[PDB]
Amino acid sequence: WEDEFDLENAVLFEVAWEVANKVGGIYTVLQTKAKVTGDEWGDNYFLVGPYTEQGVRTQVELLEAPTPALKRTLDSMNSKGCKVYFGRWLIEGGPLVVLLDVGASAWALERWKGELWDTCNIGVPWYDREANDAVLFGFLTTWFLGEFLAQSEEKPHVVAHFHEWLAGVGLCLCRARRLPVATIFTTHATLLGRYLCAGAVDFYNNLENFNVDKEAGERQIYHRYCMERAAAHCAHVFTTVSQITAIEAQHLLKRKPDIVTPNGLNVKKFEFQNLHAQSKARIQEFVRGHFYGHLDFNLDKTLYFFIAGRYEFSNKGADVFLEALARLNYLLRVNGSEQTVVAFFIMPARTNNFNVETLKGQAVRKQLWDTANTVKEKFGRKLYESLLVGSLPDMNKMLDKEDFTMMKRAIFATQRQSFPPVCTHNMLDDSSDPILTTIRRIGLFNSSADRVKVIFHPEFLSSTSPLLPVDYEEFVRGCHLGVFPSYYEPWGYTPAECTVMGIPSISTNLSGFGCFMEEHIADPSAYGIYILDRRFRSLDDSCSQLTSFLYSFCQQSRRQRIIQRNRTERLSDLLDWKYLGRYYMSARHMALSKAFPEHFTYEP
Amino acid sequence: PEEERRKWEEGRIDYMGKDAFARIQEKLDRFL
Repeated sequence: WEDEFDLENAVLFEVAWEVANKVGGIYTVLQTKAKVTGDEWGDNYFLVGPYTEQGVRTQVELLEAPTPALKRTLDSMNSKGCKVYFGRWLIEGGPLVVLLDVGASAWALERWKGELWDTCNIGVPWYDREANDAVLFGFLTTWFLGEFLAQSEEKPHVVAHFHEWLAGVGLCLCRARRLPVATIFTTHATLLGRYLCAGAVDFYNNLENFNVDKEAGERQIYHRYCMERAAAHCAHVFTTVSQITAIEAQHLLKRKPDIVTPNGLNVKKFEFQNLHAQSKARIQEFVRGHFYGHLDFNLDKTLYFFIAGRYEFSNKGADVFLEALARLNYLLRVNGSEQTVVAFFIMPARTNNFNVETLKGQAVRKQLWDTANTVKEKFGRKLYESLLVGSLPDMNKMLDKEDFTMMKRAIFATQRQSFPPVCTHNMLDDSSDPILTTIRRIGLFNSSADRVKVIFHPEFLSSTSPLLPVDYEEFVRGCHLGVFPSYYEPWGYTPAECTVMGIPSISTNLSGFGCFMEEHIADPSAYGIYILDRRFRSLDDSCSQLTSFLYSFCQQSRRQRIIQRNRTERLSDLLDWKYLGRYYMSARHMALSKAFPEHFTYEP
Repeated sequence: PEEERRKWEEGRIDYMGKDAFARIQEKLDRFL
């Protein structure tokens, strides 16, 4: 937005446990949003966070505060028993960060807990180190905000935006001290949602039939749920990153969010067909190496699907992907479609080292490539010489005995009897792995009859990997489709990266990204986004619909695939922070309107 | 009357008992 709003003396503090502390996905959200928030708030934008030695040592450049009230606040809090650091976060925008050492202020924790009893009726056990750190951080942030307001010679308007339950106890304390502060609360994931969905008792179907206190008591996380609910209740403005998480919060936190604030990206033109061509060529080389001695299928009609992210079988919907892969294999075999589908499972697991068959295949492909280049180069040299002389070359003589010997060595190298391995690594738990168990149960063994090959790479893609020395970026640029049929995904960062990169993707309406694209696009499938109806369908129906999506993608021609990919490359403008920051702007404006109705007015 | 705060420690909390969230909301709303 380009709204005309008053922020002349207003100051914004964005409180988050992940500021200069990468312990989740909110770190990238804050890092990317810092630029667009700075371009609007100037030097009145601060990022409260926790003090970590590693984070400061690698990311924070300690500075001297720029306003006298800020020096007075830091000095008072440092001489009153705490240790507070002021610095600049070394990212785009270089936002000023107010880091707090929670451990150095632990000596008051007991007394502070008493305060939490006297205002909020919230108690925390001693053994919850994470919750006690949250309490310390919240008390430190509240004290910082109060001291900053006290030391200001002219009292400004403070907007405190707390992220997640870790930072929300500060919101509870701020609302319990009548501080002139506009408090916003953003939940990037409801706390009980992960545990309830992990129970596999139809989390989304029974959202209105849950006993939140009973479930928390079963999980022994009642204090955490209570403090997040208090943060959501007390906030002037309650926002969420998605509509599905908004429903989760309406039914679990018992408050309907005021705005939904989707996560965005710093899209930077990371065209899209040169990179796709190069990455597809490298993926083809990897597939040639892996399937050496079994390359009986056309590689010009091979489609590369992929799924990535954290290795959560049920949550990421990898079981649905595998079942749909088996059904699609049957569909391709029965219909005689000469299409081949190579499905990559890039999901890190606990692995020992690289498989012997996979390394041997890569070495065999390298040897074949070297042999082919050598023979081709000397053939071209002899051909050029013959053409210069003016004679039509005789191919029965342009190969000397050395070429035949080395080609025979290559042919003997390619000889192989076993089938290509499903997994490229040695899994420490072959029996305990859900992906391998499902693959061996459904019958996808990379045989010649199978039209669907499966490659499970249980490690992060890096350029230092001997197998496939390309990062996640460049690897998935060369894939045709990304399938993310997730069940519990509050926003979904892998599908969003995939869409920004220009690759058509399959998401669900139970993910935040899927809901976002569903509500922002008239016909998502035209643009390359396929949304599964996982919220109103049984899992068998979800697998059938995913199979239909995959078969429809396979039945597309090259022309339709290119057109769809062009539309997907168009789509990336929706996912930038330039468009998606207006939701945060609106949330801050409602917070200012609610906390200071006399000075600020908001028109929704 | 700090007996309930003793129960709040160590996770010995009766979720639907005396320390239910209704009283938490009441005390929050009173000082809001």
